[PDB]
Amino acid sequence: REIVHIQAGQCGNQIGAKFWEVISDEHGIDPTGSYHGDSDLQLERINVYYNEATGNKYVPRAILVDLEPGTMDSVRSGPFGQIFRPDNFVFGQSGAGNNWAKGHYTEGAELVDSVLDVVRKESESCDCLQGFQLTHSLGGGTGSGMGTLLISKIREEYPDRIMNTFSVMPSPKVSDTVVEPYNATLSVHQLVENTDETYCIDNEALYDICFRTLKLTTPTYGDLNHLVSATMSGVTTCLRFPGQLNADLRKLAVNMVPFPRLHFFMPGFAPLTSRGSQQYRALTVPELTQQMFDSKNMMAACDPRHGRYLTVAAIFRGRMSMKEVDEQMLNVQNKNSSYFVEWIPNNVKTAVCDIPPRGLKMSATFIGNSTAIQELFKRISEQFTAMFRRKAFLHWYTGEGMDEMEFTEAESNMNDLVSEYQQYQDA
Amino acid sequence: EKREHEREVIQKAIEENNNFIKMAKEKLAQKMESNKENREAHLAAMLERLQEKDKHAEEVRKNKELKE
Ligand SMILES: Nc1nc2c(ncn2[C@@H]2O[C@H](COP(=O)(O)OP(=O)(O)O)[C@@H](O)[C@H]2O)c(=O)[nH]1
Ligand SMILES: COc1ccc2c(c1)NC(=O)CN2c1nc(Cl)nc2ccc(F)cc12
Ligand SMILES: [Mg+2]
Repeated sequence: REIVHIQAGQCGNQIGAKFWEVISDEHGIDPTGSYHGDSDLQLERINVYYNEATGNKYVPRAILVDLEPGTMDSVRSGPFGQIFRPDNFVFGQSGAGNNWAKGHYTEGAELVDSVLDVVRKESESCDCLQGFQLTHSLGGGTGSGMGTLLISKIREEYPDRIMNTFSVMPSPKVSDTVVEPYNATLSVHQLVENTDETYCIDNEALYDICFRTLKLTTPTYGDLNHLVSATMSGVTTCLRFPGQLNADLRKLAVNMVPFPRLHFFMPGFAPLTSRGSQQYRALTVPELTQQMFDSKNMMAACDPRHGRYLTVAAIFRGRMSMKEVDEQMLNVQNKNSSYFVEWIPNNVKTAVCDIPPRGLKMSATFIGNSTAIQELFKRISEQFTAMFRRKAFLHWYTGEGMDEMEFTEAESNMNDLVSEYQQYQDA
Repeated sequence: EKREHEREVIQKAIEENNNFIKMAKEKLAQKMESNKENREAHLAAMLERLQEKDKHAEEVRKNKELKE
């Protein structure tokens, strides 16, 4: 069951690149593609993410896409840059100028077919293709506008494969330009329709976690992206490693998504760590469990106590008692049973994998489908209409073909989405 | 339907980039043409009266020949 990875634009390629570093280290694959690991657990499911090349080398099933040659050249120059199959670098030259319209309708249109061709070559190699996972941000133009255009086209060619994204939410605390709320509202409309699973990586939550909890006074994208690679390794654990679960994207979607549009997950991680500095006490299973449910460990700036958990998946990494995991997990439910819906019995599921991630002896990754994610979609809807009620900055988009109407629809679909999350917070 | 829309938006951005080069090109030619006529019309007015001055210097000299 192969997965096809796609990373698009400045942000999607920078986090895209860290993911492949991180998990290439966990599977003992080095920057040349040669395996040098200890456990067989590292290669039993290597094919989910890697293609096996002649000479028994491993090549990520990764398609790298940008409207600009900038970041993508930095990937090729990066530590694992040589691991990526070079034919899979697809890129224009004009850039997308942080403009959703250029990504989706003008500039991205030129380039999308060439991306769809590399996607096709990869899919055909595939034995049983589960689907796709995309890394992008919603606040610029390539990953946001072109990214969702790809997602639309992939779903037309492969209507019955799973579509998974890692979508970075914009935030005034980490913002390139003032049109990010416009770009993200337009994308969120796309995502509600055309993905099975999206992980809401909020840059607001990454920022606070960097500032308040890691005490980083002035956090770079590299600090934010350390958090993003930790969560990304986490949520993909039960797909890359052998365990009792041995999950795939579809079973994941079936059990997490009770209603098709409510497929926006809050990720969470524990222990929160800051790059380089390693602390030396491992956590106790009770600590992982309290921290991982802690709002301070959520990667989407939502208060879980303001919503109800529709469903929950939790993944524990390291040598530890599955008895104490069972006990610590049963205890946080029955302590805070108010915050889980009664009408999906037994909606918290847990898995364990022996291999911990690099640097830590024990770790807990949290995947929550909480109705409190509406707080995110409200935050962005507020910034959206704060400008749109004055039609501010709109010309950047009417200049590339778009109509005011298209904004009213996207705005409207998102307010609908927030109403839908609100319906089940009372049910 | 979505692709029908996707090509209508890029057709609009072209339509409008074009209508804008058009109306500029035309606004220019209109201005450059109304300007040659105006400036000429003015230089013509100046001469017509500088020459009506020459006709009056004929009439004046032809009067002193009605002296002799
Ligand atoms: N967490 C994180 N966010 C990023 C990074 N780079 C860009 N962003 C966010 O993405 C938005 C800009 O979109 P970007 O991907 O750079 O534009 P694009 O190249 O056209 O896709 C901004 O709001 C940033 O906050 C990164 O490395 N890490
Ligand atoms: C809430 O009920 C379920 C939630 C999630 C899942 C599931 C049932 N059953 C399945 O087969 C797929 N699966 C999971 N999928 C993936 Cl990719 N990672 C996981 C990590 C931890 C975990 F506890 C479950 C999963
Ligand atoms: Mg940028």
